[PDB]
Amino acid sequence: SMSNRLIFDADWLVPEQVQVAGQAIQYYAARNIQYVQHPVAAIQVLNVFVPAAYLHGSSVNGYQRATAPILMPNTVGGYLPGPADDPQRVTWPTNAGTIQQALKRGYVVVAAGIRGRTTVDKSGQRVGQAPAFIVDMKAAIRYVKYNQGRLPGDANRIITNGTSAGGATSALAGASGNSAYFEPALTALGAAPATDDIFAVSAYCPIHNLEHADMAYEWQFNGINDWHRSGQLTVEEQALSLALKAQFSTYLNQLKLTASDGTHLTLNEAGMGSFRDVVRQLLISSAQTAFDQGTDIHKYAGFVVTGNQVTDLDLSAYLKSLTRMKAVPAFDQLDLTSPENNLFGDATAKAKHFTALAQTRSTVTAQLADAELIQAINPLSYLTTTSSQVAKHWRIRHGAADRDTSFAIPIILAIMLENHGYGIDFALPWDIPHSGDYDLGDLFSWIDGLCQ
Repeated sequence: SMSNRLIFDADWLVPEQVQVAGQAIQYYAARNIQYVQHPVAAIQVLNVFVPAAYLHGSSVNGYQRATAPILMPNTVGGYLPGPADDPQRVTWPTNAGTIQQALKRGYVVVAAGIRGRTTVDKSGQRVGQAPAFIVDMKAAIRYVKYNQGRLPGDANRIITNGTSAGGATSALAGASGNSAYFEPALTALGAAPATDDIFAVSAYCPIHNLEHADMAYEWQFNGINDWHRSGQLTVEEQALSLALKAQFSTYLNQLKLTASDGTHLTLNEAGMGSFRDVVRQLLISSAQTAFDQGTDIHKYAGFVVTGNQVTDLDLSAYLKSLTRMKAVPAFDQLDLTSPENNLFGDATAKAKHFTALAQTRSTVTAQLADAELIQAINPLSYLTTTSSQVAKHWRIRHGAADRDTSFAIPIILAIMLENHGYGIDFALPWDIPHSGDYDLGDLFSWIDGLCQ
């Protein structure tokens, strides 16, 4: 209710410990904070965890109470609800280990609970479909920034983190700071009267750009007719696949992505061209890094090794050995059965299409989601320029063995960021599946580079 003043009190913080690599890591916790005045779901609470030194006037890893980065991780996957995380949490989903390491690293951690597509209110009505996930993430950010003076950590150094749909959540928070589109929702929730632009984004395999993901998926996997997650593509699916693949070239070329030498990255009618060479070069770089460490890259097909150098890659052979995960279309299923279809439902419709092709070829009675809504939850929508409500610093990872979305999807994001002058640290880590938080040493060195 409006009795909730959204004022954080450090007196709420209570002392705890957790063991991190043979050491006891001391921190303070304040849990189950209602971060808006009018929540619609029990999941909308956040937890605050603070390195113990900050309540005792001391430092950790170059940081103090006033200056520490604020890591804001989420537990969203599959566009499902993401409960407020906890270094003591053992129940799925959780990145408790990451929180434990962040606290050792000196970061304040604000872990917010986020509605998702299966969330219902007290009346049993759906209240967690799009754009609930990003509204909640923004509301939690506003809570933190409103409480800059009272909450340990520097609200000007918020770094979101998430994997999969959670990675899209992180990327979207970074892309869409203070966008007016979300103001009516945030007002209805009674979110704190503060900004929601953030400092930096960490994203693992962000499942985003949903309205173009089917095109990218078939561009990558057409010609591979069996999928495993098992099935075999139907003749109708094969027809949709070849078309979706072709459409990807038109979409890609119109983005006007540019390489370092200023050349337009493109694809021809057959889906071949300079853009495909970039994808290939990233995978060759991934392989070289692994080879240099004594990894047997020949686990997968296609790599040409000359002496000690990965000199080329037969991309089709690599993809055949990797295997296709999803059927066709991969995201906007004709029968409305995907997590993304359900994400785009609302209190009236359990699921919707979000592409012209699937709507036109729908095998069930169906409506299309609103175009502005689709656009609003796509991080790319905000990046057509070098804006100042966009976070300046990005670190994106997508595993070279991750087949949940095409490699082109995170690559497009990374290049668009670069093209518009943002800081972007990007890679496709070798033999990594759909997952996140597996390279914390490096993520934390990146954060420290930005913040110390």
